[PDB]
Amino acid sequence: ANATLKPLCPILEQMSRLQSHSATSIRYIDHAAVLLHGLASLLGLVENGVILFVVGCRMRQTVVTTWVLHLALSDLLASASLPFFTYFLAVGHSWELGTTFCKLHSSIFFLNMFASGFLLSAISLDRCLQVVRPVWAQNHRTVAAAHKVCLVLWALAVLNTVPYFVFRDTISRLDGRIMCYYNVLLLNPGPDRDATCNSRQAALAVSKFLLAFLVPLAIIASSHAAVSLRLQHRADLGLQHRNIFEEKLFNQDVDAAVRGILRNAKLKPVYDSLDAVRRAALINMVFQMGETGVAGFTNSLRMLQQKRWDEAAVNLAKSRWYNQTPNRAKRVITTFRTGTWDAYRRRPGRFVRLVAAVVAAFALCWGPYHVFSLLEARAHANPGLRPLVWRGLPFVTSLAFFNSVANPVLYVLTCPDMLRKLRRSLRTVLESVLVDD
Ligand SMILES: CCCCC[C@@](C)(O)/C=C/[C@H]1C(=O)C[C@H](O)[C@@H]1C/C=C\CCCC(=O)O
Ligand code: NA
Repeated sequence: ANATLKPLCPILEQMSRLQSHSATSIRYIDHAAVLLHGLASLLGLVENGVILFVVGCRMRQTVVTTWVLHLALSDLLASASLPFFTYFLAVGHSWELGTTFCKLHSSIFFLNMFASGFLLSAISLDRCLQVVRPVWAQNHRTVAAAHKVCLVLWALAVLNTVPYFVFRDTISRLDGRIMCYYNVLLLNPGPDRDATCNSRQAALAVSKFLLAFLVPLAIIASSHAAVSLRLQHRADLGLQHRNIFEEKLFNQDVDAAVRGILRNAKLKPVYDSLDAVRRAALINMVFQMGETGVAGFTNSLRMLQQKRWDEAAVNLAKSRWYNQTPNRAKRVITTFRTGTWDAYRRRPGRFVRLVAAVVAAFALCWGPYHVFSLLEARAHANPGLRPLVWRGLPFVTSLAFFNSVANPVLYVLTCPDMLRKLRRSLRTVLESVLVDD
């Protein structure tokens, strides 16, 4: 800037010397694109806003809803960076908002990329453990954990975007335009700049393609294949006369706990004074909070041994165990009350249409982006690709942004419960005016 020089890579040094029009500082404005992205910015913000409200405040909080919630939060952040990308187009393709903002704005785009990929993998593996490890799932699939998993994924997402925040720099074009783009040589360049430019620009493109696209889709496909075969296998068994009403990761070792239950003085008589059905609900508690924890329930165990079911339930509903993970505790409590196994219904899964649509959208929108970015890495050696990447790369990036505008629509189209609770709240907002204004 102020009598400072910086070494640039051939790709950017050429993008800098690219003469738009004829060396005259006059900027052409594609008014069509500006309105498109600007409208997109509006839609994306409003759409993911209402989705966060419906799922968040007007919907029964489950584990699956927790994935959709974070997935729409990322799309909201993308929708929030999109306005600044429209200004970049209105100015005439130039970054006029200092250097430090060129990093944050860009990182936001990459943050939603890693986050969306990680969450979709989590949704897949969740659906897989739901089918392949039913016993372990009904004792540990709690919305509390789902929330904790999302935070770890966000931290991992914020971590893989750190490199992109660092190497984002503002490069001045000859047009008077200011670019906001990679600056591989911004810090500790190598004695062989041609190597560092090729090396780093290729490492970023591949790691991004693996962690944020290839691996997610691999996990997604693998998970889908595993559940598909298990359901094929479960259907075969059901059509046989095997309906009598019946440690390693994601375990299911019943014999192990029964030997610890009988080894505990407080639990042995309660486990002996129980029918077959209520003995299983007691083992489920041990799986969830251990024998040391279930033994803490001094007054409530007394009720179970004495067949005082309804009275025991009141006590458990007052416990922290019920007030932190109610769904799994309600399952165990009611099982003691009724003495049947209906609470563990295990009816078919929901949100299959939703998860399928979002995965398809994720694949089509981010697929093209990663294709051109890798060509960019290969275009260092092969200059013939550079002009194709120059013009073709900005279009695939706008595609990725529009994914955050389509996901909210896919949510509603493929889930009646979603559209239904949106209308009811949309009517309450249009029904207070009518009655006794
Ligand atoms: C982070 C994406 C949203 C930010 C957009 C913005 C303001 O950085 C403007 C960028 C443009 C330039 O500065 C030159 C170049 O034409 C570039 C447009 C083409 C692709 C976008 C980057 C893709 C990647 O990082 O792999
Ligand atoms: Na997303």
